[PDB]
Amino acid sequence: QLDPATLAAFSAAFRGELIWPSDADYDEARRIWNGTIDRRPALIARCTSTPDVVAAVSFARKSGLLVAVRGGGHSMAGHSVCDGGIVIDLSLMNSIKVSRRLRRARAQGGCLLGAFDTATQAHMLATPAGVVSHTGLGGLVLGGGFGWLSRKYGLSIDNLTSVEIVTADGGVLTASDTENPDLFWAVRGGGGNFGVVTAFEFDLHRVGPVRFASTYYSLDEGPQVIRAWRDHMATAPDELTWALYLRLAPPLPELPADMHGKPVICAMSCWIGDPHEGERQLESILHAGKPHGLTKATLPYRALQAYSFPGAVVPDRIYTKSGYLNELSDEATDTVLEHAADIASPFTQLELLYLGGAVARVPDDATAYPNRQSPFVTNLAAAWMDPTEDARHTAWAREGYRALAGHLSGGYVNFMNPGEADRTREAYGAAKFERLQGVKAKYDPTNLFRLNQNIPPS
Amino acid sequence: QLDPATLAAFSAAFRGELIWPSDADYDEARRIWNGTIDRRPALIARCTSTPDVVAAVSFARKSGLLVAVRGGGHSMAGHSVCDGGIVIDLSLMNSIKVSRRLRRARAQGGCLLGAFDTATQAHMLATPAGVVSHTGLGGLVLGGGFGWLSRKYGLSIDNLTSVEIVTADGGVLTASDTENPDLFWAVRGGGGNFGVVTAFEFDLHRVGPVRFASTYYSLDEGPQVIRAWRDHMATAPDELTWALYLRLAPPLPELPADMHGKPVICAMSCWIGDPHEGERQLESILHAGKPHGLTKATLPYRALQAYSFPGAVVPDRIYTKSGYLNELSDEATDTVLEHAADIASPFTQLELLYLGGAVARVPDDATAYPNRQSPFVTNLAAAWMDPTEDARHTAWAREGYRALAGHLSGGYVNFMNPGEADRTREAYGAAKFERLQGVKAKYDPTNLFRLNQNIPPS
Ligand SMILES: Cc1cc2nc3c(=O)[nH]c(=O)nc-3n(C[C@H](O)[C@H](O)[C@H](O)COP(=O)(O)OP(=O)(O)OC[C@H]3O[C@@H](n4cnc5c(N)ncnc54)[C@H](O)[C@@H]3O)c2cc1C
Ligand SMILES: Cc1cc2nc3c(=O)[nH]c(=O)nc-3n(C[C@H](O)[C@H](O)[C@H](O)COP(=O)(O)OP(=O)(O)OC[C@H]3O[C@@H](n4cnc5c(N)ncnc54)[C@H](O)[C@@H]3O)c2cc1C
Repeated sequence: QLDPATLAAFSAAFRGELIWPSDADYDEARRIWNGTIDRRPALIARCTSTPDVVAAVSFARKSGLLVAVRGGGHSMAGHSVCDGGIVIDLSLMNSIKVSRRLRRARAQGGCLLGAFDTATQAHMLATPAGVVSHTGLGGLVLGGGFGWLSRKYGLSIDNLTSVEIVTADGGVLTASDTENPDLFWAVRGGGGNFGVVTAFEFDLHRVGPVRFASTYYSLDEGPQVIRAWRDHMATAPDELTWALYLRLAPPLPELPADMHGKPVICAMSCWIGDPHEGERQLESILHAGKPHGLTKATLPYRALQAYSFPGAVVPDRIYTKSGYLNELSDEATDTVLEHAADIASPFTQLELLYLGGAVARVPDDATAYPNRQSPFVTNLAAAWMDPTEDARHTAWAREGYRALAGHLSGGYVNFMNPGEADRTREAYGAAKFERLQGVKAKYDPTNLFRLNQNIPPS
Repeated sequence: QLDPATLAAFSAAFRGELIWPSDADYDEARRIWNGTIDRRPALIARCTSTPDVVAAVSFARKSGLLVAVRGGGHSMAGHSVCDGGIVIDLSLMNSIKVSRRLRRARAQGGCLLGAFDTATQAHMLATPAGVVSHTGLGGLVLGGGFGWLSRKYGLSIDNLTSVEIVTADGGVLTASDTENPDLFWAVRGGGGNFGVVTAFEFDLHRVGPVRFASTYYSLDEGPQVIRAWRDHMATAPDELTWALYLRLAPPLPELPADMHGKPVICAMSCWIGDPHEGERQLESILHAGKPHGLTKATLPYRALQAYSFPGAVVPDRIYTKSGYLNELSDEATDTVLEHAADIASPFTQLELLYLGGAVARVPDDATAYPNRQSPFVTNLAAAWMDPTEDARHTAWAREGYRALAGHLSGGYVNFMNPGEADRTREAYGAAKFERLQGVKAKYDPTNLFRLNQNIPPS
């Protein structure tokens, strides 16, 4: 229960919608993508402008409310909703200005990935983002952000030119390489720790149709497939991106009915470049084993962005255990294959991704993002429906992570699960963490923004 | 030049951006998708809320500025920009609230399709719209709106449940089957004639993966393909959509270099339903001639929405000629095939679409959309780059339209070119045209919204 004059003051400054536990659209506004997170915020504040976030940030500050900030609500830690505090919901701020002469896009802090790519591709432009269209932009970009364009153009933070950000004291700041450049260093990898970002500006690149391929390998050929992949990507051009999603086979018509719901290697690849070059390049790598249900297409980039994932089903409940690898040993290959063979839910994926390329040529200390030079990412992403099966699906992800343990180092802040608050120092490393603390003490000394992979101040 | 006091009164109420002919955002804010129209407005008002629209409408009224409304800027007639007046520019009003429980979407008047179907596909939901993702939702819906889901679920207006609309006197209204139902009839097919729809509400349907195929046929086999298409669609189930676009083959690696830049039939089809049923159904319609550059895939609906068109090139300049057909005789099939062989630009398409289905089971008088009972639509959509070549490409579409004339009737308002103001009555028919003037006399008696397929009051 809140001081009547202070809410009266907040709401006086707010143009958006307030949702209270007793209102209609409360239960749905407070659900987030990770259905295992069931929290009841004291107030959801769906902001509609930079001034509204200013109002919300200050209200929460002297009311003492715990502050959750919501972009697209895809936090695998469930950070975008709180019990008993305030949700600063940016989901209605999803505008995107795109300048065709500038190759520039100014996007609001609540954009969904697909809204951004729709607007940029109106001029055949694009910049790197994640692969699932309904991910929010805010949480992905603030943690680094990678997808199909990353090997050629870098992380999302590698194409960020500025932010407009609301700091914990209510102020509005511009952060670029020429304005508040400590802050601009922290936001490019340091999550929500330093204020609410209400507008990202990106440099955009011209991306026409990309030649794309998706196929399925039996586990029989599991070794030959993954060893071919790790060897090829060691020397592959930036233009080739190639990923492995180990999963139960989706019951799609392009695959024989006999493999349906059997573990497979789903391999997806594309070529950011001339599709004829992609046609030869992709087929050079498509046949490490016998490809089942081969799909080959020249897609607009926006269609590439909307393709993931085969079967297009939205899981209710989630658990992710992820890490980086400097090299994928044949013993690490045998253990990913033995754990894949025991996947139970039809929505679970053991993803093996190769980064590197443009991401690894950016100097390490340029941004807050860690482990640029570790080129493998592995994500044991459990995803199911039935709440009574929670234990066994998280047990699957826990035990795949443990059996890989020492091969793994660091960690992507945006793949952390709710029980991994203590991974923050080891994900960044002592050096980056300790500089991030220096920025935290300066811009958020009270730690008003602590629902995130949080860096305490000092 | 305008009144300092009411300018100041408008500025005071307006929370958006203003763009003057001296502002750095002017040249690009005033360009729309049809490059052929070059118009310099006195003021571009980039609204951010409904009261913002209330202020820009009243200001134009008091000052007598000709009002253009812009949603997505895709007006084939050029209606979203004006010389010397004010643009009410909705492109920043892009937010979409999607309720999973209700299968309901609320979309602001400036949404693009790609943001809309990103928003709904986060819950495996969808409702019909166009086939190109950067088209604005506002103008498309107010004209009816058809796309991949239309034969199964009807027009975009067949799923609209209410609109929030700002009328010429500055008042804000709700129009539905329950509230001002005369107006709710008029906006469903009558364009921007009755005010600025600041919010569209829709019923959504569950649309999982959809089996999809695109392929190309030589004009050698043009006659049998198009006859099989017209014979099959007369009997096809609603779940089968099948469209033909005659064009120059794009230089894509799936096609033999021999066909690049040569006139072909690009056939695209999909099954809204079980993909295993869909594979059998698309496969039964794929071989009326030898299919080349064949792409088959099981896509998330958002990926289907993002696919058109193969090559993904945005044309600078467009001119279109379009009409309906109750029947596609062999004399017309000939005429279509011969004019397609004369296509000179690599972005020009001769579109032959089959509607019908759920579109044609809505009683004619239920909305303002005309010609549900005509299942065929053909659109000669010339699109090029060179401004010194305008006559050539405009000539191609005029003379193709006129070589079909007697087969063509009515005309989709959303496909009219800047010279076709006269076609408003033939497109609606006399009965609908007279009923719409009746509504126009009530809600826009001064014809303040006249930059549309305009319906004069009385
Ligand atoms: C299905 C799925 C696919 C994914 N694919 C990819 C992928 O391809 N690549 C990749 O790199 N990651 C990917 N991710 C991870 C994604 O980057 C993170 O989950 C991200 O944090 C989600 O962003 P969000 O704002 O939508 O989530 P939220 O839960 O709304 O926010 C996450 C965190 O960011 C903070 N935050 C969000 N917006 C702002 C803002 N505007 N200002 C300040 N702080 C903010 C929140 O406070 C919170 O701590 C994926 C996640 C999912 C669930
Ligand atoms: C590449 C392309 C693909 C297309 N594909 C399809 C398709 O598959 N199916 C189909 O049916 N049509 C299709 N169209 C046509 C489309 O429906 C129309 O061009 C439509 O006008 C697009 O709306 P818009 O808001 O983007 O256009 P705008 O230029 O922004 O607006 C067009 C008209 O609508 C009015 N208007 C716009 N928004 C509002 C509003 N909120 N309130 C009141 N009036 C408003 C404007 O004043 C103007 O009169 C396509 C067009 C293009 C260019």
